[PDB]
Amino acid sequence: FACKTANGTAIPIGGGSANVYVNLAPVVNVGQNLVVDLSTQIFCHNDYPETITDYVTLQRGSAYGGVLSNFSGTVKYSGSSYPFPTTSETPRVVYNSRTDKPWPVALYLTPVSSAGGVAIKAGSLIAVLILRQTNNYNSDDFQFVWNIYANNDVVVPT
Ligand SMILES: CCCCCCCO[C@H]1O[C@H](CO)[C@@H](O)[C@H](F)[C@@H]1O
Repeated sequence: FACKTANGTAIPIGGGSANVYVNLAPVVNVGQNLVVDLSTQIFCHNDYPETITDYVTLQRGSAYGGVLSNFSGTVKYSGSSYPFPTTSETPRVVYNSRTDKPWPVALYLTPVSSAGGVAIKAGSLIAVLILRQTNNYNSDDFQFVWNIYANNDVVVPT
């Protein structure tokens, strides 16, 4: 089991960490959602599907900078919604193929009432997402740590 980003940055067998740089909608009004869809950015595969079934959860999601300060978040994991920053590990997603498959994570961030102006700064850390991988074969239990960075400023109009 290993993962890679849309730009080819990889986290190999045994886990580790990688930076993910995301393009964000430039404008988000109060009452609207800023969508951070990681399913088009993070892809994983099972290295031995003939014998092993891999299980993948979003173990934890933390918010930083402008996201922590200016937004109220939800995380959608494989069709279900949970608070973001996270309060519990999600249920497991099965990886049973060598074909690169999306990690089904998307952040839905709506501005808090105090938000106005530059709510997210270009180049800033916005989130840390921990992918936890286990299997039905041995004791393997690995963390794939994704550091999410904003590629651009996000403005909340006033
Ligand atoms: C002859 C027996 C060969 C055993 C190979 C072990 C491969 O282990 C990697 O791939 C697994 C499947 O994706 C992951 O479950 C695991 F965590 C590890 O990444």
